[PDB]
Amino acid sequence: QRSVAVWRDGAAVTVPAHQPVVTAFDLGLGRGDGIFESVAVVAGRTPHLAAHLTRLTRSAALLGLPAPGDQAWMEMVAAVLADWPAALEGVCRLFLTRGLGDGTPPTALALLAPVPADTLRQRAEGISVATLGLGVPADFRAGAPWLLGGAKTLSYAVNMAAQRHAHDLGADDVVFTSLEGRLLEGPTSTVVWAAGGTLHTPPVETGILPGTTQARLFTAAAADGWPTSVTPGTVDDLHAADAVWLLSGVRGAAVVHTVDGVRRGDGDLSRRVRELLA
Amino acid sequence: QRSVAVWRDGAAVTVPAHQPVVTAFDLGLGRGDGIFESVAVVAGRTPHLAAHLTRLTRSAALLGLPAPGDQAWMEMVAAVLADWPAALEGVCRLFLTRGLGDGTPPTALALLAPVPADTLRQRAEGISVATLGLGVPADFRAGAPWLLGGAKTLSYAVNMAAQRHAHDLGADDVVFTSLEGRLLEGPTSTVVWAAGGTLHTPPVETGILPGTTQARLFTAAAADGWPTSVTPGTVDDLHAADAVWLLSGVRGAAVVHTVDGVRRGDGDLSRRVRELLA
Ligand SMILES: Cc1ncc(COP(=O)(O)O)c(CN)c1O
Ligand SMILES: Cc1ncc(COP(=O)(O)O)c(CN)c1O
Ligand code: NA
Ligand code: NA
Ligand code: NA
Ligand code: NA
Repeated sequence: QRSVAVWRDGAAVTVPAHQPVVTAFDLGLGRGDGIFESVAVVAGRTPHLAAHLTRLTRSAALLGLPAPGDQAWMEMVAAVLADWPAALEGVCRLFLTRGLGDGTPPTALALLAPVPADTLRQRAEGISVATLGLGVPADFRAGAPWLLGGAKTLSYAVNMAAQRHAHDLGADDVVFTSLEGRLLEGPTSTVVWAAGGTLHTPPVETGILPGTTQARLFTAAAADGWPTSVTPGTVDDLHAADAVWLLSGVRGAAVVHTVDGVRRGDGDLSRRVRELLA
Repeated sequence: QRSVAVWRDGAAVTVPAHQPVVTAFDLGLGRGDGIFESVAVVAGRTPHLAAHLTRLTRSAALLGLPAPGDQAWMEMVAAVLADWPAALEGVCRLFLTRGLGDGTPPTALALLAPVPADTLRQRAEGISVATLGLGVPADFRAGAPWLLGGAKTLSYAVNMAAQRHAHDLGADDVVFTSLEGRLLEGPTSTVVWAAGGTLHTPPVETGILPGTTQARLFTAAAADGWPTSVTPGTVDDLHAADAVWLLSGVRGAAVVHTVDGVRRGDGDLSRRVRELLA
């Protein structure tokens, strides 16, 4: 079902999943002032844990958050995995909040639940997306560190609101665009498209999250002799592409069959992408 | 010290302030997916509670959050006020989160703590501000409801990050600006300035929060024969003004004596503003 472990006096303490763990005054709750990582649990193991802990360190640095370090997080992951069924794919989230303030200790915990059946169905059968503007110029966040570009924060209200807006239009998910129409990323995923025999993704300098699933695909692609590129694409690139995916550590590769109500095929390229991500 | 009440089976239940109240899976914590209000407690009373509950309803509507209604919130405010010292000014926050998801009940609670001594000192002695761009055009959010303009959400990571960036420059607080340099609002406050015998504030259509302290000042000003205006001002207006304040329900009227390192007087206008807010 569900498993939680909290960082308590330099140790991981298992607590029941329904038991409250955060007080009213925690800044992760009241201000969305914290960071997180979402780690896949597959056959009772965390195949990409280290990639996620490296990015956790970077997120914590951007928010000036003291981080308990890799050892602590592996102890918390171990605690929630203890009784986890290998046959049940899980999502293990790591939360690090400012706690009661800068000066008091940050709050660390791990929470593990099943990947929902609808998320597995999106991986199997793919998705529709709506393009929604963020209204920020593509070049703006590189000059505005207070906007927390490239950090994976607890402040995802907009990310969730964009998804519900999409759902209201009849789409599964979103691709965000800059003011000038440049592709950014999904609310919870990285955009990749195939065009001219090359795998493409938008540049990180635009203030998006550097996706671990997209990075591992590109590394694997390179080795398999599939050319890759960082490309400042637009919605035009998505319509024109041979294939479009949203990639994330939990959902995986979700082929985008529909962009703003415009149906699209994948050129039977999804299979090699899935093989490379395996 | 601190007081908390949680909405439990249609009643306000007092819990100790140090006691955890939110589980790991609460979307207010993991996604910053909720709304809040901050209510002043002055001589053991909530002088502007109704103004805050009206805006709570509007915030909840924008996020598609079922809200427990005014009666419930007054019961929760009553529960935390019960043993509160009248001599100690407080901040009573009301949190409404999506809870475990849309379909399961939203999480409601009230949390009361003292207004910190440094916040009272800012009210007494005023503040320095840094202007920081949001990089969104002034007209953009009115067309992009997924950006949650005009909603007061738990997703304030950027709001807090801007303040720490200001603190690093040697400023107390921030005024956000649009892409074209239009004044928006503070991370936690409303900008007002005095110019040509008129009290000015930026337009709400820019996607800012409609401030209850600024609204009550303007109503009072009107009655006292101080002209008021909604004005699409820029940073130039702040430098040029006779006086600049940041207004909020907790800090109150904080005279801004410094804008981007440029010291400024208030034309001895603060006293009439404070009298009108009394
Ligand atoms: C905003 C955002 N962008 C991209 C991603 C994809 O990253 P990953 O492939 O590491 O899961 C995520 C999920 N962490 C995300 O939340
Ligand atoms: C973003 C923002 N803007 C403005 C304000 C000022 O509103 P109020 O005067 O109602 O406290 C607040 C404080 N609620 C705020 O958080
Ligand atoms: Na997903
Ligand atoms: Na796959
Ligand atoms: Na304040
Ligand atoms: Na005053």
